Amino acid sequence: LLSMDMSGIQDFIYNISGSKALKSLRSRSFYLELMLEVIVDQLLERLELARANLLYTGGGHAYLLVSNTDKVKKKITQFNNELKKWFMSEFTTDLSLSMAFEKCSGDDLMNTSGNYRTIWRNVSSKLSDIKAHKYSAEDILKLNHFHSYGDRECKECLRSDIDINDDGLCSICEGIINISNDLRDKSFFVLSETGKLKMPFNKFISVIDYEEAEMLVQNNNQVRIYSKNKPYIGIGISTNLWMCDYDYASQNQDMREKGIGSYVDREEGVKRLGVVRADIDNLGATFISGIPEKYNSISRTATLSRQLSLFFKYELNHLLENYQITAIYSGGDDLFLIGAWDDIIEASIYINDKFKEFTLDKLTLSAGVGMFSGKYPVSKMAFWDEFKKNILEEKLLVLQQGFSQTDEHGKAFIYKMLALLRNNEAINIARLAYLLARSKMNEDFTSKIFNWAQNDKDKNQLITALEYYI
Amino acid sequence: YSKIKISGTIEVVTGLHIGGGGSPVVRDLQTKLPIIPGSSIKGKMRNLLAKHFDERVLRLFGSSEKGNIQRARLQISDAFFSEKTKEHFAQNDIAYTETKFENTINRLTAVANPRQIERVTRGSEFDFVFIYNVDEESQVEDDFENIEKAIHLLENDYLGGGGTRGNGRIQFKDTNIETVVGEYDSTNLKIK
Amino acid sequence: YSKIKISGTIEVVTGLHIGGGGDSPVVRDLQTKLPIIPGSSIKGKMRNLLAKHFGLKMKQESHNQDDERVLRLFGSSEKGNIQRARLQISDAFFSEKTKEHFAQNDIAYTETKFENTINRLTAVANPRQIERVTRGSEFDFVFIYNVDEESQVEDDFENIEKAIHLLENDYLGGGGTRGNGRIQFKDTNIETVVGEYDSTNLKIK
Amino acid sequence: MTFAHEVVKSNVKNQVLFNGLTTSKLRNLMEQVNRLYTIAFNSNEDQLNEEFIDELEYLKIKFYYEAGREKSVDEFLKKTLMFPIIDRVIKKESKKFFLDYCKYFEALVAYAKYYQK
Amino acid sequence: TKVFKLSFKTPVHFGKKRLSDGEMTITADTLFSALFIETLQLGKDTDWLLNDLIISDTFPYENELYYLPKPLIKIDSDNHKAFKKLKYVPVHHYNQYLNGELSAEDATDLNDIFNIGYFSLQTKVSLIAQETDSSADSEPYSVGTFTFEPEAGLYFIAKGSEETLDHLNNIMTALQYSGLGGKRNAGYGQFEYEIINNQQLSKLLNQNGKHSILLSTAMAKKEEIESALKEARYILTKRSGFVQSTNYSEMLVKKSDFYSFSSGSVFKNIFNGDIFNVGHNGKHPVYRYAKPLWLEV
Ligand SMILES: Nc1ncnc2c1ncn2[C@@H]1O[C@H](COP(=O)(O)OP(=O)(O)OP(=O)(O)O)[C@@H](O)[C@H]1O
Ligand SMILES: Nc1ncnc2c1ncn2[C@@H]1O[C@H](COP(=O)(O)OP(=O)(O)OP(=O)(O)O)[C@@H](O)[C@H]1O
Repeated sequence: LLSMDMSGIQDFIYNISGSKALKSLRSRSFYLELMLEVIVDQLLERLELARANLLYTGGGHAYLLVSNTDKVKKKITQFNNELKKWFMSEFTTDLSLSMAFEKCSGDDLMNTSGNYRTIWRNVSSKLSDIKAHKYSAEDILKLNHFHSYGDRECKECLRSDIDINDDGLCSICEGIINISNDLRDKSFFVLSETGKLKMPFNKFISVIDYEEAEMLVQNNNQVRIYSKNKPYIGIGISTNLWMCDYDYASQNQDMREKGIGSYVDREEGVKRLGVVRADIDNLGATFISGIPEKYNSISRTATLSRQLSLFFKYELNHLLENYQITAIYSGGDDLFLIGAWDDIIEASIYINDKFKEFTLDKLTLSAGVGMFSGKYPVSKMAFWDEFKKNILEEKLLVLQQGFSQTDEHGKAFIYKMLALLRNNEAINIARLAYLLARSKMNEDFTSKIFNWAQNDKDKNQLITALEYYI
Repeated sequence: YSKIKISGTIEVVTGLHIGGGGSPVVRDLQTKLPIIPGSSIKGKMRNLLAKHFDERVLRLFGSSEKGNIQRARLQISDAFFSEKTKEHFAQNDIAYTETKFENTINRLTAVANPRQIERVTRGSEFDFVFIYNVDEESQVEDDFENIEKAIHLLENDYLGGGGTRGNGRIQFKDTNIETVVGEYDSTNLKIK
Repeated sequence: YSKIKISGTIEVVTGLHIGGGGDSPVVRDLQTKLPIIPGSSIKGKMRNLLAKHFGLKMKQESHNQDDERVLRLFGSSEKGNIQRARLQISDAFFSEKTKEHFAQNDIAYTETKFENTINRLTAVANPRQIERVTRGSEFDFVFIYNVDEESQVEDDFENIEKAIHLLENDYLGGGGTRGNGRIQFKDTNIETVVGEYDSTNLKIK
Repeated sequence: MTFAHEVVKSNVKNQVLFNGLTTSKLRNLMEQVNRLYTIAFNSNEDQLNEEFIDELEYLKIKFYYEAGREKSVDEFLKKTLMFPIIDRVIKKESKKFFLDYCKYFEALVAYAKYYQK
Repeated sequence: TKVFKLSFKTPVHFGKKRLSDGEMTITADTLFSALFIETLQLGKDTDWLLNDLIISDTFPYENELYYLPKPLIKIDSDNHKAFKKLKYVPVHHYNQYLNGELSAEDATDLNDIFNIGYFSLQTKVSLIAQETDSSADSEPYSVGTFTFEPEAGLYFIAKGSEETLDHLNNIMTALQYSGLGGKRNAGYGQFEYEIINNQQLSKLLNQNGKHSILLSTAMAKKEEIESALKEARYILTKRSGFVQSTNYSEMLVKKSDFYSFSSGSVFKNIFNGDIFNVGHNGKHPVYRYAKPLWLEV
C-alpha cells in the first residue's frame, strides 16, 4: 500500500499578489492538480500496471495498491530518487513529494479484525515521519554552494531562486498565465514533449480541442488527453479528469477572462470581495475509521472516497451557477470560492445545506468568510442553522422591509444604531429608544428592533444583520 | 558615536484625519484609541523640506535608490494619546472621536448627496519621539536647523486629508533634546 | 518659497445655522460645547460664488470644472493639468471676547426661534423649532496662501478680494434666502508667516 | 426605566387619558423643562449652578400652579411622582441626573402622545 | 548565561517575503545581523563578538509565562490534529510534553489561552511620483505589522564568557533605539529591554538527557554534516534577502541563498556551526549566523 504526499501546496499556491491574480489561482490549483495526475499516471506506467490501481487522489495525497514484489520496490525507490531530483531542480523548497509504503496481506483487506484501520494508520504514520528526513547529506551540501548568476523574484510568484524575464516575469508564471488564458475556452489538455508548461518527466502540457485531439489520436502520438469534466469523449487515452472550473466573469458579454475588478465593481453594496474556505471536520476518521467493525473493507473505503471526490468535483460546479463567484481550489477536503460579499455568504449557506443533503446530515462543514478590499494580494486574501433562520431570514428580512418602506434612513442612521449598540451601555439603550421614537417606521418594526436590542444574543444577531445590510 | 533623542507632545489645533481605513480613522484594533503613523509625519516633513529648496534632504531621510546610497539619519516613531488627555476626557465625559456630516452640490442639479467623515477630537495630545544618529560631527547644527525649518513649515500646514478643507492643523509643545547614547552635548539644540 | 497668512473675524449679522448635526442642532466642538463654522463650508461658498462670477457654462455645469483662475486658486487635481491648491481654509471658533461678553451680560449662545408651515387647501399649521447662533457673535478664522509662483500674487489677491466682497453679500449656513446666516468681515491682517516675500501692498476688504 | 410606560398603560381608563388630561394641557410644562434643558446642556460641570437651583425651584412653582388650575393635571402630577424626584434633584445638585429626569418626562410625553383618543 | 526581556509598545514588522507580510518572532540570523550592524555603527570591534558568542532565537512570552518552540519528537499515539495546531509549549509543561504527559484537552486549553498578539495591515501611499505636479496615480501599498498586549513581548537566550556578555549588554543598550524589524525608519520597531533570571528556565537549560532540542537556526560545517544527520528530525528553511551597503546598486546586490535547520529540530550527534560567508562580488564580507544552542532532553 503506497501513499504519496505533496509538501508545500498551501504556501506555493498563496504567493500571489498581482493584478491577474484570479487567472493564476485557477491556473495554479490546476497546475498542482495536473502535476499530481501526471506523476501518478507516469508511476503507473512504470509499474506496467492499470489505472484502476489508484484508490484515491485529491489535495496533495494519493493512495495506491500495488504489487508487493522486490521488483516493485526497487522501481518505486528509483522513481522516488529521480522525482526528488527533479523537484529539487525546479523549486527546491516550495514543492516536495514524499513516498511511503507498508506491507499488507489479503487477510488485512478483507476486514478481519479492523486491522485495515491499523495498516491505514501505519502507512499514514510512515508517510508523515519520512517527511522529517527529506534531504541526504550530499544534497544539502549541493544546495548551499551555488554562486550562480541569477535574477530576482518573480512578481506574480514569490521566489528568490527563480529568475525573471520580460516584464519581470519568469518562465513558469508566464506559462501559467498562458494556460490560464486558454483554460476558459478550451477543454482538453495534452501531455506532449514540446508543449508550454514544464512538467515532471521531461514533458509539457498544452491545450487542445476534441478535433485536433482526434487528429493526434490518428497521429498515433504518445499522448494523454486530460479533459475538463467531459464524458463520452472516447478520444485516445480518455481521461475525464475531475475538476470544478467555474467563473461567473465569463457569463458577461465578453468571453475573455477578466480581472478581480469584474467582481469588485458590483454596485449592490460596498465594492469589496468575499472569500470562503471549508473543510470537512469529520474526515480523518471517515477515511480511517470508516464504518466500524462491519464495513471497513477496501471496497467500501474506495466507494466512500470516490463519492466524496465526485461531490467536491462536480456538484459544486452546478451549484455555483447562480452566484457571481469563481471556483479556485476545489477537491480533496478544501473548498475555495471568491466573489461578491453577499453572493459568497448565500452560496456558502446553500452549499452547506446541499452537502448536508448529499451526506444525509452525516458530515458537517467548518467555514470562515471575511471581507477585504479589491486587488489585495489574493495570497493574503486567503491566509449555521441560527445564522440562516434567525439572522438572514428573520431579522435581515425585517430590516430590509423596514428600510425599503421608510426612506431617508441610510448608512448614517444605521451607523448611529451601531454606535449605540456596540457600546453596550444603558444610556445607549435609552438613546436608542428615543431614536426609534423619532424614526418613521411602522411601530412593529421599532418595537421589534428595540426588544432585539434589549437581548444580548438578539442584539448581536441584529447588529450582524444590519451590518450585512450595508 | 552618539544618539540624540527628541521627545515631546503634539496637539491638534483642529481635528486630524489620517484615515487609513478610508470613513474611519487609524486606530489600534484592540485598544481602539487613535494614533498617528510615523509615515505621515516623515512624508509631510520630507515633502515640505524638499519643496523649501538635493543633498540635505537626501541626508536626513535617505533615498538610497539613485546609484548612490545614504542611510537614514533621522528616525520617526509612531504616536499615541497622552495619559493627560485620557484622564481629562474621562473626567469630563468627552467622546474620543467626532463625526462631521458633509455634502456636495451638483451643478445644473443642485441636489446634495450627503457625506460622513470621522475626525479626531480637537485639543487631544499625542506623544512623539524622534531619534537622530549623529554620524558626522560637523553637520549636527545644520541638520537641526533644517529640522526646525521643517517643524516650522509643518506648524503652518496640515497633516492627513482634506487639509485645504479645514482640518489637520497641528502644533508642537513640550519638546526636549536629550542625548542617550554617547557623549555629545544636546543642550544647545532647539526645536520650537 | 513663502506662505502668506490671512487672519480676521467673522461677525454674524443675523442668525447663522450651520447645523451639521442633522431638534435640528448646530455643530459643536466636543471640547467646549460651542457652535463652530467649519472651514470647508466657507471654502465651498467661496468656490461657488467665485465660479459663478466667472464663466459657468452648461458643459461647465456638467463636470465641476471651472475658470482657470478659480481652479488655480482652489485646486482641482482631477484631470490632466492638475493644480495643487494654493489657498487653505481653516475652521472658525467662537472667540474669547464674545465669551466674555455673553458671560458678563448673561446672553444665550443659541436661540430657538420657532417656525411654522401653512400648506394650502388645508391651511393646517405644522410647527418646528431650529437653533441658530445669536446675533453679533464673532468667530476667528485664519487663511494660509501658498506662492508656488512669483508674478501671479497680485492677481490671486485681487480674486480673493472679489470673492470676499461677493460673499459678504450672500449667506453661509442654511435658510439664507429666508433670512438666516448673513456675515460681514472685519479686522483683517495680512502677513508673510514663512518666507521672504513682502506683503505690505496687499489688502483684502 | 419604563415604569412611566407602565403607569401610562395603567392610566388608560374606560376612553380617557388621566381622566381628562390632554397633551396640550402640558404645553407650559414641557416648555419649561426644555428651556431648562437648554440652559443646563450649555453647562460644563455636573455641579449645578445655583441660579439653576433657583430655576428648579421656579419649575416646582410651575408644577404646583398647574396642579392648582386643573384636577387632571393634579392627578397626573401626583401619581407619577414628579414631585419627590424634583425634590431629590434639588437635594442632589447633579446635572446628569437632571438630564435623566428630562428624558423621563419626555418619555412620559411621547408615550402619552402615542396613547390618545 | 542570561536572558534578555523585550517589550515593544509599538507595532513591529518582521517580514518573510514582502512588506505586507507579518511575523511574530525573528530568527538568529537577523538578530546577529542587527547586533553586528549596531556594533559597526558604534565603531567598536567585531572580533570579540564574532567567534565567542552564542545567540538563541527570539521566543514570545505573556504576563508571567514563557514559551519555547514545539519539539519535533515522534509522539506515538491517534489524534495528530490538536498537536499539529500547537506551535509553542509553555515552560511549565515542557518536560511533561517531552514525556508524553500532555493530554488532548490540555492541548486545546493551551491553544485557547495562547493569545499574545494580533495582526494588522496598514495601507500607505507614495506621492513622490508625478502626482505632486501632473496627473499621476498615487501608489498604495501595505505593510504587515504585529502588536502585543501590554504584558507581552519576546525574550532571548544568550551564553558565553562574562566579558562577551558585558559587551552584548552594552550593544543592546545602544540597540534598543534602533529597530529590530523591517521599516525601522518608517516608525516601527522600538523596544525596551530588561535582564531577568528565571529559576525554571535555568533548570531547563542545564538539564541532562540523550536527545537535543535546537533553539537556533544553524547549519553544520562541511566535514561534520555527514555525522550530524545520523538520526535527525528537522525541517529546512530557505533564508534569502538583500544586503545593506555592499555595492553601488541595492537592486543589483542580493545575498546568496542559504539553507539552515529550523528552531525545533532534534538531533542525536551534536555539531558546532559557523558564521558562513554568503558574499560574492562585494567589497566587504557579509555574514549569516549558524551556530546552535542546545537544550539536552
Ligand atoms: N492544487 C491545489 N491548489 C490549492 N490548494 C490545494 C491544492 N491541492 C491541495 N490543496 C489544499 O491545500 C491544503 C494544504 O496543503 P499543505 O501544503 O498543507 O499539504 P498537505 O497535502 O496537506 O500535506 P502536508 O501538510 O502533510 O505536507 C491541502 O490539504 C489541500 O486541501
Ligand atoms: N475524497 C477523499 N477521499 C479520501 N480521503 C480524503 C478525501 N478528501 C480528503 N481526504 C483525506 O482526509 C484527511 C483529512 O485531514 P485534514 O487535516 O485535511 O482535515 P481534518 O483532519 O478533518 O481537519 P479538521 O478536523 O480540523 O476539520 C486528509 O489528509 C486527506 O488526505
